[PDB]
Amino acid sequence: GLGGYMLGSAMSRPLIHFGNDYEDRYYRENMYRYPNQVYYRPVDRYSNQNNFVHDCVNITVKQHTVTTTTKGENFTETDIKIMERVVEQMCITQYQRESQAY
Amino acid sequence: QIQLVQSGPELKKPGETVKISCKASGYTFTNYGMNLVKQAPGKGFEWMGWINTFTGEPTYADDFKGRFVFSLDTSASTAYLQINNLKNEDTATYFFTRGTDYWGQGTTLTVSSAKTTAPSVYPLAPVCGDTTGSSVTLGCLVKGYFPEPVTLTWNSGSLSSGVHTFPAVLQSDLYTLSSSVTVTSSTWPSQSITCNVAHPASSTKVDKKIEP
Amino acid sequence: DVVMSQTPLTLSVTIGQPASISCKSSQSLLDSDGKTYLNWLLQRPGQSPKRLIYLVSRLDSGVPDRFTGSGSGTDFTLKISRVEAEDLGIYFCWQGSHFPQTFGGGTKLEIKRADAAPTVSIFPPSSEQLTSGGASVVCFLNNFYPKDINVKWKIDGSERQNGVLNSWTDQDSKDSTYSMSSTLTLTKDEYERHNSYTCEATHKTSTSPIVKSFNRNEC
Repeated sequence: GLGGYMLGSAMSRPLIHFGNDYEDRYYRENMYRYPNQVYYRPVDRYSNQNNFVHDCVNITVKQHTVTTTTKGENFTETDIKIMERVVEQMCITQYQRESQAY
Repeated sequence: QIQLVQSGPELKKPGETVKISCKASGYTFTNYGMNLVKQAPGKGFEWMGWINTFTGEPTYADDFKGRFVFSLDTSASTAYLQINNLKNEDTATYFFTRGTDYWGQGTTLTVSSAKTTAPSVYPLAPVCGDTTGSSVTLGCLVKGYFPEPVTLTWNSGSLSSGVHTFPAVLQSDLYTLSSSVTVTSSTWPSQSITCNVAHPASSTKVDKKIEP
Repeated sequence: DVVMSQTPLTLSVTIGQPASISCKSSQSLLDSDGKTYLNWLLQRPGQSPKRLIYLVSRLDSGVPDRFTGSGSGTDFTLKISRVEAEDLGIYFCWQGSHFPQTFGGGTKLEIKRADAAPTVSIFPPSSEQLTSGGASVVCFLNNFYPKDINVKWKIDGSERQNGVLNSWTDQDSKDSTYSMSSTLTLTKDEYERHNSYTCEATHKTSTSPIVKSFNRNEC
């Protein structure tokens, strides 16, 4: 499940741009409902940045939805959409951090 | 079609165990966490704890961190609530919930050194009202059974409209239940009305034809 | 342990009228991650609860602006601007901010509907039952309204209370009525020692009790 998975330090959510004022106005009005930190495996256990980031996303997002819906949530197709993106930027930023430390 | 179906009713003796199950279907099982809820007779909802359907790690509230086990079977989208060393206090109806929005039909568990008792089903036919309203009301009486619950229907389900099944009542140590059904005076004894009843605990299941 | 104090215990609302339920927690429901996990669910008669509002005021898909949740810190409120038929049932809040999650005690919501006299019908013990020396005389009072109803039994004139069990059904999702069931049970010996059995009902719809009796002599 999360064996070998670390929780990275918190970081400011990436400001992603979705052209239309609305869907963009959605992220700003819904980001408190999104993560601001990521789960990951030691950066060394991966051959490149893509493998790492890809694993980090599925793990972060999923973990996030199961632990929040447990308290009371509802992630729509958009919520999931705007999340994959956000979390992906964060995972990449996490990759720099980890790699930068090796 | 997001549904959660739980295992059938249970009757256990003190000190025995039970493993109630629930099957999800309609959504990605491991994207939502599951909660467990208790409901003693007449009482309100009591949160037992939850399950991280992703990690599989369960979390018990203070009162259930003693004899309760929460587990999964990811492949089958099935969660299990096992209660060990049963106690009379365990008697209640347990629920599984997908997050905080969907529940299972519930599961009634009964714990007592009392032995099962099938219910005696008696039909019930008119005598008074006939055609001063044109309607006719037939009934059915299930009494002296234990434990809860008993399942009843009319004509194996086909007849569901205009039926009234009243909540069971407690006698010495037996529950009695009743149920009415109303139809047009014509359709009876025109059509055949039969009362279907099953008392899981007693592996019993009976039907009663109603006649004048 | 957070305590949810939901009020009122009951509500009788005329279709088209508002309705507001209150749920106070003994401690702030502002979880650590910044959200306030307060949930409003509805449990219709016979059904399993179903969530309408989560996170204080977010409507679950398919739920009308009619319903709105609000408050914060410790005071929450489920508001129904215009109530209607489909709305009847039990409402309750659930908090998931603190370990352990806790629910409010519930608020049965009744939707007023035109008055209706209870349809009464009595039933003499069945054959198969007397064979064993037991006599149960059932009496059904179906589809009435208001819910308040009183039932009395009279064996050959005298009032009888021993050996009587009653049962009530919740308000109906279809016709908004209530139904009752009274069962007079006694020994076969005593049964046969009496002649006419009566089932008297006292409801708002009639200034006189709605009777229904049968004489054992099938006469």
